[PDB]
Amino acid sequence: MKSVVTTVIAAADAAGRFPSSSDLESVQGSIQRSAARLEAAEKLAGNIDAVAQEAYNACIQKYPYLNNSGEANSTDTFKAKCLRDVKHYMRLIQYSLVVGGTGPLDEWGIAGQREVYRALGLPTAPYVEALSFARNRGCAPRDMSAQALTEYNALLDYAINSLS
Amino acid sequence: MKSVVTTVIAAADAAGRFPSSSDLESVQGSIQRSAARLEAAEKLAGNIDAVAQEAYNACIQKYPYLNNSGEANSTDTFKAKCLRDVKHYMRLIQYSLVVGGTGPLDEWGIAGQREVYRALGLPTAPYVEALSFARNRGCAPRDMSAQALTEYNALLDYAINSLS
Amino acid sequence: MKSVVTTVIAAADAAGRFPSSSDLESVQGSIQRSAARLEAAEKLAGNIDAVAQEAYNACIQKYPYLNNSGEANSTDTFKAKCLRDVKHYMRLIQYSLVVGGTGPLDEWGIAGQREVYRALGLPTAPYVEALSFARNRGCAPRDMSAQALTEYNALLDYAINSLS
Amino acid sequence: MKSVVTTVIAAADAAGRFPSSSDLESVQGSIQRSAARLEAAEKLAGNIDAVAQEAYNACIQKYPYLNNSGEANSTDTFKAKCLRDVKHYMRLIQYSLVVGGTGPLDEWGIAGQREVYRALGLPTAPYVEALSFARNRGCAPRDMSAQALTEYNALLDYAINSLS
Amino acid sequence: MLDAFSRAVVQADASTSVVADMGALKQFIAEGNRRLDAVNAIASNASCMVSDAVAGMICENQGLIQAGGNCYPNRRMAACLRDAEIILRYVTYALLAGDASVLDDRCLNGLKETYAALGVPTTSTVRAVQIMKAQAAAHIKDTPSEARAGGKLRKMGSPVVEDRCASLVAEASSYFDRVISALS
Amino acid sequence: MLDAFSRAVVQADASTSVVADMGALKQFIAEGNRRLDAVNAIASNASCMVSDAVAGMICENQGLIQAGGNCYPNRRMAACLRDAEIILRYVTYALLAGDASVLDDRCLNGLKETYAALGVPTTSTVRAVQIMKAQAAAHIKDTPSEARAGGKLRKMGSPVVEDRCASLVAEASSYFDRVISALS
Amino acid sequence: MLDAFSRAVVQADASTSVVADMGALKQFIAEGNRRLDAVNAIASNASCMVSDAVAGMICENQGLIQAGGNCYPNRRMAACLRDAEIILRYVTYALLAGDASVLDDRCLNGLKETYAALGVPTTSTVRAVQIMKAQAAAHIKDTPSEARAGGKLRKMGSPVVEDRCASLVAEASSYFDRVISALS
Amino acid sequence: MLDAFSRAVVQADASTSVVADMGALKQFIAEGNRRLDAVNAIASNASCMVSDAVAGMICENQGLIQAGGNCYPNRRMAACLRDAEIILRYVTYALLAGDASVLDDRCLNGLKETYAALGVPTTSTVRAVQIMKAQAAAHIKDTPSEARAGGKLRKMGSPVVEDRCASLVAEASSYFDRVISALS
Ligand SMILES: *C(=C)C1=C(C)[C@@H](Cc2[nH]c(/C=C3N=C(/C=C4\NC(=O)[C@H](C)[C@H]4[C@@H](*)C)C(C)=C\3CCC(=O)O)c(CCC(=O)O)c2C)NC1=O
Ligand SMILES: *C(=C)C1=C(C)[C@@H](Cc2[nH]c(/C=C3N=C(/C=C4\NC(=O)[C@H](C)[C@H]4[C@@H](*)C)C(C)=C\3CCC(=O)O)c(CCC(=O)O)c2C)NC1=O
Ligand SMILES: *C(=C)C1=C(C)[C@@H](Cc2[nH]c(/C=C3N=C(/C=C4\NC(=O)[C@H](C)[C@H]4[C@@H](*)C)C(C)=C\3CCC(=O)O)c(CCC(=O)O)c2C)NC1=O
Ligand SMILES: *C(=C)C1=C(C)[C@@H](Cc2[nH]c(/C=C3N=C(/C=C4\NC(=O)[C@H](C)[C@H]4[C@@H](*)C)C(C)=C\3CCC(=O)O)c(CCC(=O)O)c2C)NC1=O
Ligand SMILES: *[C@@H](C)[C@H]1/C(=C/C2=NC(=C\c3[nH]c(C[C@H]4NC(=O)C(C=C)=C4C)c(C)c3CCC(=O)O)/C(CCC(=O)O)=C2C)NC(=O)[C@@H]1C
Ligand SMILES: *[C@@H](C)[C@H]1/C(=C/C2=NC(=C\c3[nH]c(C[C@H]4NC(=O)C(C=C)=C4C)c(C)c3CCC(=O)O)/C(CCC(=O)O)=C2C)NC(=O)[C@@H]1C
Ligand SMILES: *[C@@H](C)[C@H]1/C(=C/C2=NC(=C\c3[nH]c(C[C@H]4NC(=O)C(C=C)=C4C)c(C)c3CCC(=O)O)/C(CCC(=O)O)=C2C)NC(=O)[C@@H]1C
Ligand SMILES: *[C@H](C)[C@H]1/C(=C/C2=NC(=C\c3[nH]c(C[C@H]4NC(=O)C(C=C)=C4C)c(C)c3CCC(=O)O)/C(CCC(=O)O)=C2C)NC(=O)[C@@H]1C
Ligand SMILES: *[C@H](C)[C@H]1/C(=C/C2=NC(=C\c3[nH]c(C[C@H]4NC(=O)C(C=C)=C4C)c(C)c3CCC(=O)O)/C(CCC(=O)O)=C2C)NC(=O)[C@@H]1C
Ligand SMILES: *[C@H](C)[C@H]1/C(=C/C2=NC(=C\c3[nH]c(C[C@H]4NC(=O)C(C=C)=C4C)c(C)c3CCC(=O)O)/C(CCC(=O)O)=C2C)NC(=O)[C@@H]1C
Ligand SMILES: *[C@H](C)[C@H]1/C(=C/C2=NC(=C\c3[nH]c(C[C@H]4NC(=O)C(C=C)=C4C)c(C)c3CCC(=O)O)/C(CCC(=O)O)=C2C)NC(=O)[C@@H]1C
Ligand SMILES: *[C@H](C)[C@H]1/C(=C/C2=NC(=C\c3[nH]c(C[C@H]4NC(=O)C(C=C)=C4C)c(C)c3CCC(=O)O)/C(CCC(=O)O)=C2C)NC(=O)[C@@H]1C
Ligand SMILES: *[C@H](C)[C@H]1/C(=C/C2=NC(=C\c3[nH]c(C[C@H]4NC(=O)C(C=C)=C4C)c(C)c3CCC(=O)O)/C(CCC(=O)O)=C2C)NC(=O)[C@@H]1C
Ligand SMILES: *[C@H](C)[C@H]1/C(=C/C2=NC(=C\c3[nH]c(C[C@H]4NC(=O)C(C=C)=C4C)c(C)c3CCC(=O)O)/C(CCC(=O)O)=C2C)NC(=O)[C@@H]1C
Repeated sequence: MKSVVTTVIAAADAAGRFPSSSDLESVQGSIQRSAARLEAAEKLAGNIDAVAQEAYNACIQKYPYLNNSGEANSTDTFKAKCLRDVKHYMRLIQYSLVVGGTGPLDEWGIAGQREVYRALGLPTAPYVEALSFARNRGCAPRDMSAQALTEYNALLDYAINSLS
Repeated sequence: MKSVVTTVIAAADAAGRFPSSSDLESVQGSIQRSAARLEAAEKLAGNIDAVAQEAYNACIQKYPYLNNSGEANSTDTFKAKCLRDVKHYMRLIQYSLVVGGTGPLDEWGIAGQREVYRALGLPTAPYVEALSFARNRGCAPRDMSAQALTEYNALLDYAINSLS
Repeated sequence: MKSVVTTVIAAADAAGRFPSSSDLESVQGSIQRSAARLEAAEKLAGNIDAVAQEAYNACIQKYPYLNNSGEANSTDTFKAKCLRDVKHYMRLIQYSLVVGGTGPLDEWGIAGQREVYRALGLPTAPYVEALSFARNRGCAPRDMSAQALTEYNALLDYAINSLS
Repeated sequence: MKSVVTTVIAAADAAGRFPSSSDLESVQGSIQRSAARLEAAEKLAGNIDAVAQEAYNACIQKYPYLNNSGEANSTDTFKAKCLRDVKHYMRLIQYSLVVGGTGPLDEWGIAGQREVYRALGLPTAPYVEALSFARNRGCAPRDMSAQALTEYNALLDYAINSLS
Repeated sequence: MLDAFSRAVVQADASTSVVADMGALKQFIAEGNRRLDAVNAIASNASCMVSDAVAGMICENQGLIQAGGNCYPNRRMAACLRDAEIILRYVTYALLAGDASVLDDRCLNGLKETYAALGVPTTSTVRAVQIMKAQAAAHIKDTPSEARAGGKLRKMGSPVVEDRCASLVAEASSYFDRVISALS
Repeated sequence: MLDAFSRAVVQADASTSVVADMGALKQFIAEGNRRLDAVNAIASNASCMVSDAVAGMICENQGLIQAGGNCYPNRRMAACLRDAEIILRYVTYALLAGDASVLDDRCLNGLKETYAALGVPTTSTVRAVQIMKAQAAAHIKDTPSEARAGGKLRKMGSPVVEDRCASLVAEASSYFDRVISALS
Repeated sequence: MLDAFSRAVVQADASTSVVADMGALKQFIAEGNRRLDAVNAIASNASCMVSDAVAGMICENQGLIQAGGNCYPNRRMAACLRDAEIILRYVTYALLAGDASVLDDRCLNGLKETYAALGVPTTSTVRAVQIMKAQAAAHIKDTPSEARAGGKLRKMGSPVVEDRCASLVAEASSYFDRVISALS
Repeated sequence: MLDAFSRAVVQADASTSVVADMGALKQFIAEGNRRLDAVNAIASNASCMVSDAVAGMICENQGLIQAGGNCYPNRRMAACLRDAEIILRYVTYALLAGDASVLDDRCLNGLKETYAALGVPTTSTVRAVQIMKAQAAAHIKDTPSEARAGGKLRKMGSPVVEDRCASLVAEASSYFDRVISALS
């Protein structure tokens, strides 16, 4: 699972090296940056249902056709699963903020996603709109410090780009 | 050449990835740590001849037999070259402090060194001794800050270990 | 283990061949040359202690600094192990004389040797000097025939070269 | 071209080795054995037409059907090339005696022979019969020394085996 | 590959000298956080940039999507989008390292040859790259126009300074220019 | 592999929950500099450690260097010195990550079985590991003795606290113990 | 692989002793020319041996060449022929070396398991090796019968002695026995 | 590769005729023991020859160990020592074989263009080879000076004749000259 430290460790192992100067430096960056992304991680943990709800709302508002007969938001099951999905991505982003690398989102969110949505005729635009709404939504210092919002937003764009 | 940023870029490229979270964080480490190693690097640059002179002096003192006829410190040419060699290592170390990775020392100092000394019958222990003297020599705050000294000593230990 | 016959069998096997003309011929060479190397082998077998003792003696006389505190010939244990080591090389030469190939020397002496001496901080010059002494010591017909001595010397140079 | 010396050289080169004890011993094998095989090569050089002629004769007298219309010895051109073929093998055998390895016969005679003879519908039994006659024909010391004849026979049997 | 600092060391090694002037390097450190925002701004909007740039290349030259055009059929179009993203990705490596060597060595080397062999048109590629050049500047300065972005407009929200990281803009643009140069 | 953080992430995902216990992690952070020192302390002394330990293993059991001994002849001695270094290397990886997975996965998995096939003595390997465990503890606490080191003594010069990083020493030791538990 | 001499060396090294008794070694040398003749005798008639031995295995067991038999159809017959030759080849290597290790390490190691997975009948394999063993012995003594050979009879013309290389016949036979032994 | 004998065979096969002249091959055999001494003389002193030749190449051209020099830094010095040894090794192969083809095919072919692509200096390469040519001649004649060897002097102890193997010395030199011709 990719983080600052697993990345320098994997590269060191590939060359049969002990951790050296640049490996310790790298991890000090993870030390430096942890406050910002853990603040984001804690804020997101405390408020994930609300954040996910309003992103979900926004994507259905953008695309009301999803509510039409036989479309992907048309039943109670489907509505519940769509919100769950939005939540999944946000929880995986909470994980990535904790880890300090895209690892959790890479492995449990992005990998396989396009296959899954293809197989089930799930349009990807509503996913992108849910995440884009959440990306444009936060502001500092109301929601979190500016550097914490930077981390939050960076992982949202990373998720967005993975679908784009 | 191995540095913080070249290591994460190479890992990124290998997986076809844009720079992401953990990559930027790593470089923030390089940012936080530069003052230390650049302080050491600056001090080393200004005093490299005196620093290498006394390391060289210390290794010859450990092994006076080097002075006997036909030994590796026995002539004016050999003497000048032995001092030069110590200074080469110290300069590669200054380079490696500037870079914040062992790159310059790996590629321009360590790579091939054992072949060369073996082929010319140059005993390795005087090299290790010069560097060990240098490693034990510094004290903070007298010589530089405690973190600068830490950076300085790690590169010396790194080079020592390459001959050990 | 490299000898005349295992070399040609390995070559034949790699090309899926029965032994042929050039293989029998090679082995005829082993037969012809055996008298000389077996002569040296027997001479060495009967007198290896004395042969190794004086070679060992010559390397310490060459490098008395080895007797200094902390150095590789400084204690009784260290001293026994260095003489032992000189006898190891000579016994592997004895083996190589019997086999008619550098096999025994290669696998049980040279392989890994530089790594061991580097890790233990054992200087290689004294090994080279004991073997060079041995190499320069013999003369024919006094110690054995000229052809026996040529075999004996060639394997000493082989061991010396492996350390240079 | 496979001989005693190229075989040991190729093995040394694959291991990045200077010539060593077993390589020189091998070439001594060539020195020792060359008298016998050069004696055979010289006898063959001087008498190859007569030796080929009778081997050729014997295979046709063994298989008269080859003289039938459409068959491989039925025309003057066919007759001339069949004799020529037998002389080819004998010449390559003469080359292999000189070289002291099967090289010449391997590369210039055996490689591809089955594909050729298959393509042109040439039966291999008459080839084998000509060579078998030649192999049973010699006797020592009438034709050459016993060891010269051993060398001669070994290459004939080598050819025979390659067609069997 | 090299970065900003090991590039300085390579220059010092040419005369076997120690690195004495760290002024340019201290500065690189001083603008460290800017560099990261600049990289973040490009990587975060990479997908929008690539599709917008390739689409722009095509809307200005319809021949690319007509019979015998190099963005016809679907797999040529896909290949092109891929190449535009590859190019941007290596530019982002160079901006992250402060040095063009990763770009020169792993991307541009033999690129002109490859394109020549495949009949990929130099002129159209250059224009795609030119658009990406324009985009990255705006994103580095954090002044993208709603006119070009519509609903896809992104603001990065970095601390604003008067020149809006002009020297980083120039450097990023020099990397794009290298690309174009390798094709010319 | 996992690190201390992705480990907590994995444990949370097992109930598809967000990570809420952010105390141990905050703690991990607050001692981040000590961890780096701890790693630096081992790596910088790795060669002295490895050779001292294997030599220590031998001086306690001369069987290893006699006829039929598993450190005889040279190439076996070299092989053992090599292995010692490998294990120390992975342990230091585990310490830097603050998680044992890299060690379990890339080093220990199938190690006992390998040694069984080769006839590499379990007792002796474990001893060498025990000696390095004691070495690592001393260097992390920055209290190595001149008695064990001689002229090769090294002082790290880290900011001293009273418990001399007792927690990290425990962690480091728990990784060497995973080695020992694996080999026996 | 080992040969007769390095086998002795391996045995001396087990007690880190010089090789003192060169009696068997001196005898090996004295019978060196014999050994070369015995290897020449087998290599020179290998094809006739292989074919006669496989055909004799078959004529004594017609089941091998009926439906369900392991020498049916053509490609199985070919594969068997090849195995007989491969076996004979490794036996000649051993005989030339004066040691079975090359035979052991490169041919017999895992042969049993390989045959068991493919369903190669051990009983029949054994018969083919037996015939080669009898053939080899007769060719080493240079006493093949016209009865078993017909128009394909060969004489080596080596210098005859009383026992007709009895010791080398027993050695050669012991390599064939090892083949058969490796099968269980 | 070819040897002195297969060289004759190739020449003969170019007119599909038997090798008829053997007297010259007989003379090769006659000096066979000599040739083995000549080879032993170079091989046994190879390390001393390479280090001494590369050192002399350097002491005559200091540019090589100064900034920008092709024996600077360490890895370049190590490469050069490696190349001198590789060249010496193929030269001894050629002398063992009595034919240049192994030197031509495996070492010299493509080498000039390899060095031009690296900027390995011709003048210094030639000089290194020149010194090894002078060394080789003296060791084959078994007359090396104390002046050039100091305490490293080695004497071979081979049976002395008046001309001290003049044709082998000439032949050895011709192979070194082949190297010099190839590279300049
Ligand atoms: C075809 C009819 C056609 C186009 C498609 C379009 C192509 C084009 N785009 C630009 C300039 C920019 N595009 C930008 C892209 C984005 N901005 C965002 O906020 C999102 C993340 C992203 C995707 C929409 C940006 C930032 C720019 C910079 C200019 C600006 O911000 O206004 C150009 C101009 C290129 C140049 O300046 O040379 C072109 C041609 N235009 C078309 O005609
Ligand atoms: C055989 C005669 C024999 C040994 C060899 C030796 C092995 C040994 N070593 C230790 C303990 C340590 N070794 C250390 C190593 C070093 N210290 C340094 O400063 C340098 C960098 C490095 C190389 C010499 C260290 C730090 C220790 C910790 C203890 C201390 O510092 O005093 C032990 C003890 C292991 C244990 O606890 O069981 C042994 C056995 N001893 C021999 O008898
Ligand atoms: C099936 C009908 C059937 C057979 C086929 C045949 C198989 C067989 N062969 C032998 C013994 C030998 N075969 C030899 C082979 C050769 N001798 C030669 O001169 C040429 C070069 C070569 C090929 C023909 C040799 C040398 C022997 C040894 C005996 C001898 O020489 O007289 C056996 C006997 C094996 C044994 O004793 O166990 C068998 C079964 N026999 C068949 O029944
Ligand atoms: C730099 C100051 C410098 C040198 C280094 C040195 C290089 C050099 N060496 C020779 C000649 C020989 N060197 C030989 C080597 C050896 N002799 C031995 O006994 C041992 C085994 C081995 C290593 C020391 C030999 C045999 C010779 C031949 C001459 C001789 O008298 O023995 C030369 C001369 C080469 C030539 O003629 O072109 C040089 C330049 N000389 C330096 O100036
Ligand atoms: C040009 C690129 C921009 C711009 C950039 C500035 N950023 C400044 C400060 C700053 N940026 C960050 C985020 C960055 N640092 C990191 O460690 C990581 C990821 C791990 C990122 C993305 C930080 C932490 C800081 C420092 C704190 C702060 O200043 O708030 C900055 C001010 C410093 C300077 O002048 O160099 C600038 C100018 N600003 C612009 O005007 C354009 C749009
Ligand atoms: C059992 C194998 C045989 C047998 C063998 C004998 N061979 C004897 C001598 C001999 N053989 C060769 C040929 C061999 N040496 C080689 O170098 C090569 C190829 C490179 C081969 C094939 C030679 C050269 C010699 C020596 C001839 C000479 O005297 O110059 C031999 C007599 C010596 C002894 O008693 O050992 C024997 C007995 N003889 C047999 O009875 C069976 C059939
Ligand atoms: C020029 C190279 C030398 C020189 C050489 C001579 N060597 C002569 C004889 C000789 N050398 C060997 C050893 C050689 N044969 C082997 O089988 C092996 C290794 C397996 C080696 C190294 C032997 C066995 C012999 C023959 C016995 C003897 O002569 O003592 C020799 C005399 C024969 C001849 O004239 O060709 C010469 C001249 N002599 C010189 O003057 C320079 C220094
Ligand atoms: C800055 C002044 C912005 C702006 C911000 C507003 N946000 C408002 C409500 C709101 N925002 C969020 C998302 C936020 N909560 C989180 O936990 C996280 C990340 C973990 C984020 C980004 C939520 C869930 C809510 C509803 C509950 C709440 O009031 O916080 C808000 C109130 C009015 C509204 O709902 O829109 C404001 C003003 N608005 C602006 O105009 C600038 C651009
Ligand atoms: C701390 C109180 C130590 C201690 C320190 C002393 N160092 C002395 C002289 C000295 N040290 C160095 C190395 C230093 N200069 C550099 O440029 C760098 C790295 C770039 C380092 C580590 C040098 C070159 C010199 C001589 C010139 C000078 O004094 O500045 C020193 C003076 C007495 C002496 O030379 O030994 C002291 C006391 N000494 C201690 O006992 C504690 C452990
Ligand atoms: C030739 C005349 C030389 C020369 C030879 C001397 N050697 C002397 C003693 C000596 N040499 C050895 C090594 C030798 N013995 C072996 O068993 C083997 C190899 C298996 C070798 C090479 C030993 C062990 C000894 C001491 C016991 C002994 O005397 O045999 C010697 C006596 C004086 C001395 O010890 O130096 C001589 C004269 N000396 C020369 O000046 C020419 C060049
Ligand atoms: C030994 C007494 C044999 C035997 C031999 C006979 N060979 C006869 C003629 C003959 N043989 C050859 C082949 C021979 N010449 C060569 O140049 C070479 C190799 C280079 C070999 C093997 C030829 C070409 C000829 C015809 C010319 C000639 O006479 O030399 C021969 C004369 C009668 C006959 O031709 O059959 C004899 C007696 N015959 C035997 O019965 C024993 C076993
Ligand atoms: C040293 C304290 C031991 C000892 C060790 C030996 N190990 C030998 C071979 C060997 N070791 C390993 C494990 C190593 N390789 C890895 O890749 C990793 C982790 C990623 C580890 C720990 C392997 C796979 C092998 C076999 C291949 C090889 O040779 O490297 C060895 C040689 C055994 C032999 O061939 O005889 C030794 C001597 N031996 C000791 O006596 C102490 C207790
Ligand atoms: C003939 C006397 C047997 C017999 C033999 C068959 N063997 C078949 C396959 C086979 N055999 C081997 C072992 C062989 N390959 C080697 O590399 C070596 C030693 C280096 C040896 C001894 C292998 C590996 C294989 C499988 C690959 C292959 O097909 O060649 C075989 C074919 C079985 C099948 O595919 O059905 C046969 C028939 N069969 C007999 O009936 C007699 C007893
Ligand atoms: C020493 C006398 C020279 C010198 C030599 C250097 N050679 C360098 C690299 C190099 N050399 C070769 C040829 C070598 N490899 C082979 O396989 C064979 C024959 C089989 C030979 C002769 C190659 C292919 C290469 C490049 C690849 C590699 O390094 O393996 C070299 C390093 C060049 C660089 O990286 O800049 C040096 C310094 N240099 C000198 O100054 C003297 C004249």
